[PDB]
Amino acid sequence: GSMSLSFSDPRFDDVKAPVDECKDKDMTYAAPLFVTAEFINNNTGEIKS
Amino acid sequence: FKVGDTVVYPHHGAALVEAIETRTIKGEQKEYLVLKVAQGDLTVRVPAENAEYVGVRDVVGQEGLDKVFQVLRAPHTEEPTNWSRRYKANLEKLASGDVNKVAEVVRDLWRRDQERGLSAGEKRMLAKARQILVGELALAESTDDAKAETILDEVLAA
Amino acid sequence: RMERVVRERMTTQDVEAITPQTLINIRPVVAAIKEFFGTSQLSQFMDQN
Repeated sequence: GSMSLSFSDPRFDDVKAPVDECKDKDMTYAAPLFVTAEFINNNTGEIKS
Repeated sequence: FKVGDTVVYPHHGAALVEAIETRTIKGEQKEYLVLKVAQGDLTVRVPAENAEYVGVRDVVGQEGLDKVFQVLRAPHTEEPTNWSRRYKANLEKLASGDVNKVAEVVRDLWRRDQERGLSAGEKRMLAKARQILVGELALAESTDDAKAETILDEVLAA
Repeated sequence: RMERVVRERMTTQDVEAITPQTLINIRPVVAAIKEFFGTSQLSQFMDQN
């Protein structure tokens, strides 16, 4: 109970490629996920966002 | 501490404070300071009370330059014969974050590899420590990383 | 799975040196999503006659 991590606030970017290009070049039509992680030390006291 | 001071923080080098935060916890208004670096793009909030405990430092002085220069020009340095003990030792030197210890590490590693070349693990050992040391001097004398690379190479040959 | 790995590494990792970049392993999430969309009973080729 000295260190805590809370990944929070899910966020989405723009699709890496349009549909037809993905279907032609065999790419999976996806988009990245970005999440604000936060690490906190209890004893000294910080947040690492 | 004031706003705008280019303050140094281990292991992440120098950083810019952005404001003195009054973010309360448990009804007690700690004077946090938000402090961001350029490499990791992360912002760190530290109380000014234990700021020296966590170890927010200021830029190394000019005499520090000639100090680690004397350490880098220091002769007589030898190491344990078994390279495993040697490595773990200078790995702890780099991990300690002590500029002096780090300097010993890089200089002796290069003294070994300038002789006959060394292992890829030791090459990466040299590379990381050289990068962080070059950054440190390039913000200490504001000499720039490329120029700090050139001067680090200058002083290795002696 | 990510949480398990994160906490194991956190315990092994030294304090005052680590960050969520050094804690989070994103292999498990990618592996799970891949094994779902591909290689699953409930993700079928769209029958489009």
